[PDB]
This record gives sequence, structure tokens and C-alpha cells, in this order.
Amino acid sequence: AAQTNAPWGLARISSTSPGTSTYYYDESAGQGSCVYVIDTGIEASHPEFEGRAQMVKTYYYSSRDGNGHGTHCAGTVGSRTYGVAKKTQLFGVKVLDDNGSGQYSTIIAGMDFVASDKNNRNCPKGVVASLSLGGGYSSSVNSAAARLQSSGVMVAVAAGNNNADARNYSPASEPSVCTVGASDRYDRRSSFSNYGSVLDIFGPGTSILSTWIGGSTRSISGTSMATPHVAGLAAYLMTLGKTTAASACRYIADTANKGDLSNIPFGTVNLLAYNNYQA
Repeated sequence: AAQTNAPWGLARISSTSPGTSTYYYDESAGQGSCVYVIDTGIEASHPEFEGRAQMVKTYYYSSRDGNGHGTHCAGTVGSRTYGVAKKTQLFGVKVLDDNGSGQYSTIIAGMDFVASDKNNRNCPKGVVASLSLGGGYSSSVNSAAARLQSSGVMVAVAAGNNNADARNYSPASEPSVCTVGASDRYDRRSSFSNYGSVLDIFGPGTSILSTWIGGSTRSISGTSMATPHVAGLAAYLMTLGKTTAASACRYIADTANKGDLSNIPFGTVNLLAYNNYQA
């Protein structure tokens, strides 16, 4: 399948080269997979979600996304126009308040929730969780992410936006999850992206167009925008049967575009998420 005039990051994930504008992907499109977006919520009513999104949990007075961040991230996973996996099911877990903030104990509860809740959902092609969030190092937060991954969920987490080594941030620093850095449309490391040995992969993160609250769209930047590219890619590849939740980070790294990014510090992988789709 080909989507013309796609956001640059979608085109990038299906290309061996920067500078193109059409996204190519197998029409299965993540059907039968599920992606949890653990964030500020999801505006499931947005026409871009086509009924495939729903809120499943909140720790606040509403399940609505009063911020936009979680809606944007969910859009990059699975919206019709802005998403990688255009037929996946999206499940929102609101662990962050409408200012984008949340306590670690709430974040941990939300990860444990997903590990159980997937047993209440139909996801025959597998389960992914996208965590576009983080703070300072916490062994408890890392352990929650490790348990979620161990339970059979492909956990993708943002590296962070400190232009620093991700070892000092959680859940970025958890070894067993997929830690995602950001790149720009010219194949540069995004200026804010964290780096380090703990990174597994980069994805598009500078100037990413996606859904926003109020039925709208906007372009924003962050490792929070790179993460859902990778989460959606995982869901897509799991529907294709190419990999599994336990192995998908490794598979994505094995099949990535290698050595194409600039300003990658020595000792950080130079790997850009790539679907290897051949029409």
C-alpha cells in the first residue's frame, strides 16, 4: 500500500533514504494487534481513529486527554493518516494529568495494569505498549517496565529530551525494554535527543505531524514522537508474523537502516527504524 503526501516520519520508516514523502506498508496494517498508549489519554472520538481507539483506564477525574500529548502519540501509532499501524487497536491509559505530569507510583500502577489488562483484550497478533514519558532514574519504575515486557508486551519507551546519556532516566534506562531516540528529516540526531548505550533504536522525532485534541492536528517534537513510530512498527511487524513481543526490539534493530544518522555519539547505536517493506 502507498500513502502519498505522508508525514515525513512515516515515509522515512519505509525508505532506505531521507527526503521522500510516500509511506509504503503491507495492507495488513497491524490488524489484530493492540497498542497501549500510556500517557495523558487519547481523544478516541477523533475521526482519525475510526472507532479503533478507546480509553481503558484513568487515575484522574476524567479519561479525557485535556493536554494533547497522548492523542498525538496515539495518532503516530495508529491514526488513519498519521499512523504507522493504521488498523491496530489503541488502548489509552491515562497516567499523566492534563498538564502532562504524573507521579511515579501512578505510572507504575499503569504499567502493571497493562500487563493484566491485555488478558481482557483481543490481540491475537500481539500487544505493544508505548511510553512517551519519563523522569529521573528509579529502580522501581525500571522494574515495572521490565515486568510489563516480561509479561509479553513489546514495551517501547522514550529516551528523553535532555541531550544527555539516557542511563540517568527511567524507564529509558531499563535494559530489557526498547529505548527510542529521535531523529530529524535530514537524518540528524534530534538536537534534544538523549543517547547512550541503553538506546536500542532511533525513530522520527523532530516536527512530527499527528492528531491533537479538539479534532485537530499539529506538528511537535520529542523522543515522545519517536517512540510511537517504533511502537506502531512493532505492532505492524507482529501482525505480519515477522517477530513477536519478546523479540521485536531486537528484530527492529537487526532490520534497521544502519549508519545513516549524523551526530550519534560514539557508543550509541546508529540504527533508524525501518519496515523493510518491498511492494
